[PDB]
Amino acid sequence: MKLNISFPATGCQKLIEVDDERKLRTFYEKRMATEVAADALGEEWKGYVVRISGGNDKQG
Amino acid sequence: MARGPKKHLKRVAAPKHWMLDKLTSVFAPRPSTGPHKLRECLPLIIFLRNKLKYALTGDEVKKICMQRFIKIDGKVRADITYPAGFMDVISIDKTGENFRLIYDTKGRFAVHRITPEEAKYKLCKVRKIFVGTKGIPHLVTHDARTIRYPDPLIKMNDTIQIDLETGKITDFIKFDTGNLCMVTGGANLGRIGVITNRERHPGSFDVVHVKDANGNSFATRLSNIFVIGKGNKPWISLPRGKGIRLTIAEERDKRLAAKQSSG
Amino acid sequence: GISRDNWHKRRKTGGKRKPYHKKRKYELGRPAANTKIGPRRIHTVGVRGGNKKYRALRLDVGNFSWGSECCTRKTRIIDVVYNASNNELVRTKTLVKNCIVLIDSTPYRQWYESHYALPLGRKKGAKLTPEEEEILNKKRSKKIQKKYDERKKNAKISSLLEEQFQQGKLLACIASRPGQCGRADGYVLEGKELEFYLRKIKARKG
RNA sequence: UCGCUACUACCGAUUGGAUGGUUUAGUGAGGCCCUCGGAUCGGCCCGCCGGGGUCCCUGGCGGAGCGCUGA
RNA sequence: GACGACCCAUUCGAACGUCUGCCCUAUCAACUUUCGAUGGUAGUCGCCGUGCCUACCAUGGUGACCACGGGUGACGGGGAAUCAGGGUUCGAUUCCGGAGAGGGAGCCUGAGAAACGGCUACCACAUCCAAGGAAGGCAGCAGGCGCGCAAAUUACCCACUC
RNA sequence: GAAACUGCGAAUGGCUCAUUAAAUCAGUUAUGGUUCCUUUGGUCGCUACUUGGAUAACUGUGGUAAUUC
Ligand SMILES: [Mg+2]
Ligand SMILES: [Mg+2]
Ligand SMILES: [Mg+2]
Ligand SMILES: [Mg+2]
Ligand SMILES: [Mg+2]
Ligand SMILES: [Mg+2]
Ligand SMILES: [Mg+2]
Ligand SMILES: [Mg+2]
Ligand SMILES: [Mg+2]
Ligand SMILES: [Mg+2]
Ligand SMILES: [Mg+2]
Ligand SMILES: [Mg+2]
Ligand SMILES: [Mg+2]
Ligand SMILES: [Mg+2]
Ligand SMILES: [Mg+2]
Ligand SMILES: [Mg+2]
Ligand SMILES: [Mg+2]
Ligand SMILES: [Mg+2]
Ligand SMILES: [Mg+2]
Ligand SMILES: [Mg+2]
Ligand SMILES: [Mg+2]
Ligand SMILES: [Mg+2]
Ligand SMILES: [Mg+2]
Ligand SMILES: [Mg+2]
Ligand SMILES: [Mg+2]
Ligand SMILES: [Mg+2]
Ligand SMILES: [Mg+2]
Ligand SMILES: [Mg+2]
Ligand SMILES: [Mg+2]
Ligand SMILES: [Mg+2]
Ligand SMILES: [Mg+2]
Ligand SMILES: [Mg+2]
Ligand SMILES: [Mg+2]
Ligand SMILES: [Mg+2]
Ligand SMILES: [Mg+2]
Ligand SMILES: [Mg+2]
Ligand SMILES: [Mg+2]
Ligand SMILES: [Mg+2]
Ligand SMILES: [Mg+2]
Ligand SMILES: [Mg+2]
Ligand SMILES: [Mg+2]
Ligand SMILES: [Mg+2]
Ligand SMILES: [Mg+2]
Ligand SMILES: [Mg+2]
Ligand SMILES: [Mg+2]
Ligand SMILES: [Mg+2]
Ligand SMILES: [Mg+2]
Ligand SMILES: [Mg+2]
Ligand SMILES: [Mg+2]
Repeated sequence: MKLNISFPATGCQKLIEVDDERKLRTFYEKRMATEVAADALGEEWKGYVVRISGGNDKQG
Repeated sequence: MARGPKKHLKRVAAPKHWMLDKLTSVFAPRPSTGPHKLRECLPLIIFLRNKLKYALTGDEVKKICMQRFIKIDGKVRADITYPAGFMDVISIDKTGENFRLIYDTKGRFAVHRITPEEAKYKLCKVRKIFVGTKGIPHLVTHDARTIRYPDPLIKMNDTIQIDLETGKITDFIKFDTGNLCMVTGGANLGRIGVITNRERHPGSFDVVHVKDANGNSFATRLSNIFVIGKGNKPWISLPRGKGIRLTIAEERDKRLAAKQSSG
Repeated sequence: GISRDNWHKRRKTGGKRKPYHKKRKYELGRPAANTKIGPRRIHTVGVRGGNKKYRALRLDVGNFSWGSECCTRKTRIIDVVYNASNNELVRTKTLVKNCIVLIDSTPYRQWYESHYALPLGRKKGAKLTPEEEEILNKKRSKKIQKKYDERKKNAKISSLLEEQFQQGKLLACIASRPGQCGRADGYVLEGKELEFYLRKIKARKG
């Protein structure tokens, strides 16, 4: 699964793609409107916390 | 289906006194909702192209009416299917002519030009009387008008002469035995004569008699009498031949003698 | 839905009729309100031609009137005792028209006292002394007989009524469909209706 | 009467076949009503900053009960 | 002047109700009822009258003047063909009334719908697929298959009536 | 002045005759037992020099083979 990251501050976004499910466990078994740290996303996100805002399914 | 109100009117089913042809096309103008009943009205479109010949097709009526030329009781009507009716006074300023809708004696409307010092008042027939809130007495005429504070002697079936810039009734004729009357329903349509009688069958359609200027008498229903004069003296002007309803054996003779086959 | 059509049921002769059309909307049914007692819960429904219509569930207060004295006061509703059509509405305390209820009767006491300067159903003379006697006896001398003798020869509350205030609960009859006006109003029992319903309650239950 | 050839309907082992409608008993999708439920989103109550005035009122950032209240 | 708005009237209606009026059948003579059938009292519900529906009570209502059941290649009427006088047969069909959008059912929105050129579900059909899913209703106008003795072009245009 | 929010209309019109025999329908009457968009006429007096937050079109990133998603 890919991600659609957004930054409401300056108004920009980027569709990133990951495959190592290791960096995906931060989301699994969670709901919408919850917040979570992106520390497991990579070295570039350290003090980064982001809110899950929904998405699409397989089949859309 | 019918689940709501209809809005078209078929040419055959239209009223007869509109004197419409048969082979133009399937529909007829279908007068819009107004103060006059659907069978008793005459839409403005039928008055300008079938009678006065001013226009030729529906669009010409629409672009005559849009320029704000036509006035129905002082006000300026822009709806071409507006339901004009008995005692309404069309005024065409740009020409300087006026008309009064009155039944001709064959039982249909006809053009009847009136003097502009007359087209300032119209008659109405009283339909209801009631005391509103706080004790104010009201009035309802045949064309839906509501007059507040009328004189406390005007009652049902009477006639009242109003003005077109104020309402505010001026004179009133009282329904009783001896006054003039014009008849506005059924077989005797457009006849005139003194009332001369009224029988009263309680709970059903009281009957009224009349008597022409030639002895001819003809009953009617009371809900079809319309007083237009104090007695033998009609207030409003009258069409030629004055509701006398001559028989066909007389209509033939006048046609032959006048030999009205040309001009 | 549910419907109030005539055509679903058979004619004088006992013969069936075959269905004439699908159920129309103007034959509409909708379910019962079943007003209980409790804190207010009024819903609304849209009926033919706009025209809000307030359905009432869980009512508590009623604008009851006292015909002889021309009084009428918003009063708490205590209970239902007798239902003249079906009895299992008093077992479940549903509050419909021409029910029979017990109300609180306090504001009528207050009005009667303050108007006639007299006591209604009391127990003793100890509780009336610390307060509320400052209202029964006054500064007044002019007024205090100039009008309060006009209030004498008239304070003759009936025995059947007077016996009720000693408990503070009055028998009343609903005169409004709660399920269509949201309100539960009515009047308080007088005269011979009182004897009727006293007999009926004592007869059936208990 | 018996015998020939054509045609028409009848009874009938099969307890014929199909089709459609009735109907007791049992299950019963979906909407409406009611009694609950409460994902989630707000506002007012405590700091720092900017405006007024004598610490309060506004606007914003953050956090403590998130207390209460609304949908 | 345009717009909006409470209530009253008026208009276009709509809804319910009164009297009289129907083709064939006795190889249909008794029917109707706690699964409301006729009536009374009080309510529920509904836009209002009403067994319309619930609770208690009474035992009623219809029939040889044809009830009730069955059949109709039965949608009703204005009308059509023939016709000395009387009649017989026809009326799917351009005007008026009713009913229905494959069959049954439920509802949203609205002044107005139990609406299908609206939505939801079952029944019967049928289309697309990456087999996860999605989509449908010509008894509107043309057109096609089928059915049958039996019925026209997948044209043009809002100029006329509205 | 495209688009888009808002209002209105889409319940008329057209097509067919399966159902349906006191039903539908016709003439006759009644709503004093009801509702009524619209039109027509009445009715309009027990921070104010003007309040609140939040959406579409538009910009930008998207998912499914597929749809007026
Ligand atoms: Mg139609
Ligand atoms: Mg329909
Ligand atoms: Mg019109
Ligand atoms: Mg309304
Ligand atoms: Mg043989
Ligand atoms: Mg044989
Ligand atoms: Mg046989
Ligand atoms: Mg069988
Ligand atoms: Mg079965
Ligand atoms: Mg069941
Ligand atoms: Mg369910
Ligand atoms: Mg259910
Ligand atoms: Mg609740
Ligand atoms: Mg709650
Ligand atoms: Mg009864
Ligand atoms: Mg009743
Ligand atoms: Mg019997
Ligand atoms: Mg008998
Ligand atoms: Mg029968
Ligand atoms: Mg026939
Ligand atoms: Mg048939
Ligand atoms: Mg003949
Ligand atoms: Mg016909
Ligand atoms: Mg046929
Ligand atoms: Mg045809
Ligand atoms: Mg028709
Ligand atoms: Mg009719
Ligand atoms: Mg078909
Ligand atoms: Mg609407
Ligand atoms: Mg439908
Ligand atoms: Mg349609
Ligand atoms: Mg659809
Ligand atoms: Mg579907
Ligand atoms: Mg279609
Ligand atoms: Mg076709
Ligand atoms: Mg062939
Ligand atoms: Mg042929
Ligand atoms: Mg063929
Ligand atoms: Mg045109
Ligand atoms: Mg729009
Ligand atoms: Mg609309
Ligand atoms: Mg049917
Ligand atoms: Mg029958
Ligand atoms: Mg039958
Ligand atoms: Mg009848
Ligand atoms: Mg009729
Ligand atoms: Mg009738
Ligand atoms: Mg409009
Ligand atoms: Mg107005």
